[PDB]
Amino acid sequence: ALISKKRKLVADGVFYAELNEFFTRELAEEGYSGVEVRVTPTKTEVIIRATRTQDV
Amino acid sequence: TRKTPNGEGSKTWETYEMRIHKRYIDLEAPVQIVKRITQITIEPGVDVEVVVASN
Amino acid sequence: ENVWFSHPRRYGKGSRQCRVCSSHTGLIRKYGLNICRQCFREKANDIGFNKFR
Amino acid sequence: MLMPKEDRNKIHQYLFQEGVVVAKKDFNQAKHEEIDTKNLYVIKALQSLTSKGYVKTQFSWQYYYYTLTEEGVEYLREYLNLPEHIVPGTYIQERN
Amino acid sequence: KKVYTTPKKIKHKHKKVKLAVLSYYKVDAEGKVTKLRRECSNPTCGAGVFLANHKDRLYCGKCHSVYKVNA
Amino acid sequence: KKRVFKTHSYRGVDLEKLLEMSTEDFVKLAPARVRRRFARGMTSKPAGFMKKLRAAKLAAPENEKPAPVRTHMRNMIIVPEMIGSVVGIYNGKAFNQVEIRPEMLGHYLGEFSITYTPVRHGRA
RNA sequence: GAGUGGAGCCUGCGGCUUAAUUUGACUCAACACGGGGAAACUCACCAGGUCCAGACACAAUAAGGAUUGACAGAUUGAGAGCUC
RNA sequence: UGAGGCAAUAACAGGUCUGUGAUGCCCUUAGACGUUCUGGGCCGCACGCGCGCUACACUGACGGAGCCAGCGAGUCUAACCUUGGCCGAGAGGUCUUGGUAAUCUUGUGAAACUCCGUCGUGCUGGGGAUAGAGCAUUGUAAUUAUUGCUCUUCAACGAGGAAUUC
Ligand SMILES: [Mg+2]
Ligand SMILES: [Mg+2]
Ligand SMILES: [Mg+2]
Ligand SMILES: [Mg+2]
Ligand SMILES: [Mg+2]
Ligand SMILES: [Mg+2]
Ligand SMILES: [Mg+2]
Ligand SMILES: [Mg+2]
Ligand SMILES: [Mg+2]
Ligand SMILES: [Mg+2]
Ligand SMILES: [Mg+2]
Ligand SMILES: [Mg+2]
Ligand SMILES: [Mg+2]
Ligand SMILES: [Mg+2]
Ligand SMILES: [Mg+2]
Ligand SMILES: [Mg+2]
Ligand SMILES: [Mg+2]
Ligand SMILES: [Mg+2]
Ligand SMILES: [Mg+2]
Ligand SMILES: [Mg+2]
Ligand SMILES: [Mg+2]
Ligand SMILES: [Mg+2]
Ligand SMILES: [Mg+2]
Ligand SMILES: [Mg+2]
Ligand SMILES: [Mg+2]
Ligand SMILES: [Mg+2]
Ligand SMILES: [Mg+2]
Ligand SMILES: [Mg+2]
Ligand SMILES: [Mg+2]
Ligand SMILES: [Mg+2]
Ligand SMILES: [Zn+2]
Ligand SMILES: [Zn+2]
Repeated sequence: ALISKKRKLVADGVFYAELNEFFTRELAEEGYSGVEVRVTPTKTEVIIRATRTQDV
Repeated sequence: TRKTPNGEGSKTWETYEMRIHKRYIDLEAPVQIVKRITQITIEPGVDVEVVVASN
Repeated sequence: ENVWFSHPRRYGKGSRQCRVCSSHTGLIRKYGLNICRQCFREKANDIGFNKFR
Repeated sequence: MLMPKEDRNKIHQYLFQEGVVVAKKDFNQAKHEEIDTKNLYVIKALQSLTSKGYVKTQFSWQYYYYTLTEEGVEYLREYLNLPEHIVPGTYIQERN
Repeated sequence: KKVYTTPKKIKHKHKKVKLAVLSYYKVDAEGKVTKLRRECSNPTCGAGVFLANHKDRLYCGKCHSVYKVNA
Repeated sequence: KKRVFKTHSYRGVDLEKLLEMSTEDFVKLAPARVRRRFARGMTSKPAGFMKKLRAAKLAAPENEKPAPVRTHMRNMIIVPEMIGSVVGIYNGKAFNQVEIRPEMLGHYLGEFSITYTPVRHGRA
């Protein structure tokens, strides 16, 4: 760890930019529609907002 | 950045900005309330940080 | 094993690339983001860089 | 490609275990996280496994996302001989 | 574009000879066997691998090149 | 006569001392750019180049130049240990034979091989 | 109004030159433009040397070995078994 | 209110396959148009065109001294921004130091500029091209001189035709 705050917040947005991609490829036939990433203690949570969750 | 992928045109420059707002609050309390007040009050996208100490 | 297949890639334009495409040319390196200006505009949203003024 | 049966077995054992393999688009790495083999060995042995069915490939942002399938499961179940209904990431952990 | 030139002479490859090779080993009149050509004292070459016999040279090839015993 | 002319001086050192003074003692009396390049990098450089250079000048037909020794290192600096040898100083294509003289000391090889066919403007 | 156009260099473009002098663009809307400040890189050019990273199907060769590697030497710009 | 951001309908065979693991079609694919390594080249110079930088001085150059900004940016599984202390004419060096930053660099003690002197219109002390020699810094590498420094060398240019930018 240990990064600047600016560099951190940009870095998080790159983390978003890439994730949205990887899903926007991977889950095309499942009607993928966007992500959100929520940070907590314990975990790191990503919610796929897609229109066919039985195939995800 | 220049707007064009290539090189032609007028030299239209664009400019992108992202807004980083920082806030800090100080509190004195026990361990139970810090732990109670910090696990909850969770918010995606806001960065919460809790240190300790006087140095 | 083949001591014959590389030469200093520590610095200059060849050390790097663009985390989306590989382009060594036209790299935004600021904020340790390392995106070629052509993929920077195609992502600027998802990163959080917007257009106010 | 060309690689001893030792590094093939590191790839095949590992992949049968984890069911998913990851490899950054960068040959000339010599060893990649988690698999004690040449990077090039991984990508190529994978793409080999992929073109014959078995495992699907995905790319995005220089990083290659390898996904074992069910017929692929049959095959390293043969390559590692291990009995019918052997393993794969197809058991839903403890209670997670 | 331009296509082709050449002051001729094209490079070849390698051959890995032929040889029925491992006749090297000798069995006397029933049935004692004495090896021929000396083997390598490297822990990786469990003395099954032998050494090529040239001049001054005795060379361990399993050791894909490694090391230089000479007798 | 008596004075068989007199040898060259690099910067106050005649020929013979420079002949067996040692490289490190040479560059020590060399100027700015040289004592820098010789400072840095001291782990395998003019290696088998100097073992070929000397085995040529040994295998020499006596009272004659040694056989040329080609090399691509346009960047080598000229030291008394190479005075009098013939070097094929590559220039892009084809190695330019050049004789090392007691006055070319501490100049780079590449100043002794032209990388470009002058000019000739107009002409016909 | 302050200049450019004249001078010195800086820089791009043309032309020539060149082994190569990588290349797009030519009125405003090409020419300190391609984020284009190129020592390696970048690199597309030129003079040379390696490697396959030619998936997969079938056929062929082939456990009496299908193939791989290499010490020194020769060689090579080179401590590239490139080649021998 | 000053200044931007956004911005309909439609049009161009405008630019971009040289940003893309966006792509059709064509070419090529092992004596490679694939990739990499060595070296050179994009910098090559009779000369035309453009953007420019520095100047022709006296509302000035030089030397003391006065001394004032704002938008920035900065080092993890690393070597970024760097105060201070000595050493060094200088460039720089060296032992330390603070800062992942309204906290340290930094009050960024910037530069025009102000002030007291020197020079006195003389291509002059305006100008600094071209070159010689020595010293350093980046880097595996500095030769065709990456940059910096000292000394020396002391060009053209005495306000710029027709034209033309803002
Ligand atoms: Mg490489
Ligand atoms: Mg044998
Ligand atoms: Mg030539
Ligand atoms: Mg006028
Ligand atoms: Mg081209
Ligand atoms: Mg217009
Ligand atoms: Mg090259
Ligand atoms: Mg090789
Ligand atoms: Mg084939
Ligand atoms: Mg308003
Ligand atoms: Mg057209
Ligand atoms: Mg394009
Ligand atoms: Mg194409
Ligand atoms: Mg690009
Ligand atoms: Mg795209
Ligand atoms: Mg091609
Ligand atoms: Mg150019
Ligand atoms: Mg023009
Ligand atoms: Mg312009
Ligand atoms: Mg003054
Ligand atoms: Mg301030
Ligand atoms: Mg001194
Ligand atoms: Mg510290
Ligand atoms: Mg005058
Ligand atoms: Mg004068
Ligand atoms: Mg002056
Ligand atoms: Mg040079
Ligand atoms: Mg040149
Ligand atoms: Mg440079
Ligand atoms: Mg005027
Ligand atoms: Zn990009
Ligand atoms: Zn051995």
